[PDB]
Formats: sequence, C-alpha cells, structure tokens
Amino acid sequence: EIYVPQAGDVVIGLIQSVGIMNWFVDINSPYVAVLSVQDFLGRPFNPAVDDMQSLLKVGDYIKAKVVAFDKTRSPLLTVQGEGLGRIVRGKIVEISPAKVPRVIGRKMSMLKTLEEKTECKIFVARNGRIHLECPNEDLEAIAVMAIKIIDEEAYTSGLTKRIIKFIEEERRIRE
Repeated sequence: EIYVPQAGDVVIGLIQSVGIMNWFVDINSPYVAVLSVQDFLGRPFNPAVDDMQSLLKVGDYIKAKVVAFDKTRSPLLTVQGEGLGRIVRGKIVEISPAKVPRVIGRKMSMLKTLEEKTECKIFVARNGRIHLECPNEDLEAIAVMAIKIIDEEAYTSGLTKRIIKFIEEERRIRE
C-alpha cells in the first residue's frame, strides 16, 4: 500500500527527467506527476529567449503542491506557493507513506519534538519524503536515525519520551 495524490497534497518531488515544456517528477506515487515551465514561470513558455531547462535539472528535489490530474490521471504540480520550489541544501528522507502521521504526532506533537530536541528544521511531506535542515552534519545524522527509528518501530508503547532520551544520548557522544 502506497501514496496516491490528492489535489492539495504538498509534496517533495524528485525531478526524474526533463522535457520541453514540462519536467516529470518522481512523487513516490504510482503515477509520475508533471510540472510545466508554464506554471513555474507564470508566463507562457518561450523556447527562444526564455527557455532554460536549467531552472530544474535531474536530481533536484522540489517542494510542490498537487493541483489536479490531467485527462490521463497524471498529477499536475505547481511551484507557485507559500514556500514551494526547488530545495537547496539539506536532507531528503524517504519513509513508508503509512508511517507519515505517527511522525507528526497528535497536533504535530511528535514532530515539534524532533525539531526542538535536534534543533533541525523539519517538513514532513504527506507522500513520505522529509526535508531536514540544520547547521550541523552530526546533528542531522541523529535527526535522520530519529525518523528512521520511529518508522521501523514495531512496538510503539511509549515512543515520544523514549525517543527524546535516544537523541540526548546521541548528541552526548556526537560531541
């Protein structure tokens, strides 16, 4: 069981391949989403003086919203938005689209936690991708295994506090 797009789902996308007017993005869904130079520029595409499939190369991750599905079921992304767009530095972590909620916590509780304990900036993408951002390599590694562990956790009895102690003992040796 995996992720299925829904007009509104902000997602972390991986530019698979580039075309002429569009970029095809890996959305961690059965169907490949599309993002056009039209939507990206808020201006009709102009192959002559304009065109530059160098605004997004292959390998780029992009924070984008799903707006609808074209007459073939392919989801149509948009870069126009809050903080939507290409992602610079940081880490992208893939998780089971299923374990996404138990990483945010009741009222983003479980989430605020990690951001607070590791000081890392975190955005949990409803599609199973996560962008970790913080000024520290060792510190982020922790925050990764932090998400890694929560995901793999088969016995979730008391995990929030049980995880906070993990991070603490982690940074206690990582420095």
